[PDB]
Amino acid sequence: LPDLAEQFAPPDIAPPLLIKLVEAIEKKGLECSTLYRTQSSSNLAELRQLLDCDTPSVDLEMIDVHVLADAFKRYLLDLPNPVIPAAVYSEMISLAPEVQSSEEYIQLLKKLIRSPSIPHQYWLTLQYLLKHFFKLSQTSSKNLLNARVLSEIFSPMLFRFSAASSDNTENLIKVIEILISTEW
Repeated sequence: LPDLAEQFAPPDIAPPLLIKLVEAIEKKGLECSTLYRTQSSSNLAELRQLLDCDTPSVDLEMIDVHVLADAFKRYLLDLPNPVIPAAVYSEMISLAPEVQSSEEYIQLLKKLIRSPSIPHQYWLTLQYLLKHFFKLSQTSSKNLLNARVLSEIFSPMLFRFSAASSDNTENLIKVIEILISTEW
C-alpha cells in the first residue's frame, strides 16, 4: 500500500480506506464475540484486491464481517512503515532504562511518534485506531474485547515486533492497552 503519509494529509483525520474499513466493521461487528480472533476463508490477493485502490474493491458494507476483520489486519501488515515507525520503536527500547514510571513510558511514545521527522499522519492514524479499540471495549460484555485483549492482538502489528524481548514486548503491550483505556 502507499505510505500512510501518502494516503491522506491533515485536515483529514485518518486514511480514507481505514475509515471505510473501521465504519463497516463497527456497523456489523460491535457485538461479535469472535471479531479479530478468527480467520476468514479469504487468502491475501482476495484480501489485497479489496485493499481499495483504483479497482476491484466492492462496497465494504456487502462484505462478511470476518473478511473485513482480516482485511483490517492485512492493511496494518502491508503498510510500508508500521503505524509506530521502526525508529520510534527502536528509541523506546533503548530509552527504556532511562524511564522511571509507566506513565513516562506512555508519554515518551507520544513525544517520539510526534517527532518533527515523523509525518503527522502516523500519530493521527494511531489516534483513530485507539478510538476504534476504545469503542469496541465499551461493548466488551458482548464482544469480549477489553483493552488488554485488543492490545495483545494489535500491538505486534502496530509496532511490527520483529524480535522483541518478552519484557520489552510486555511493556509495549501495556503502553497501548493503557492508551486505549484513556480514550474515555
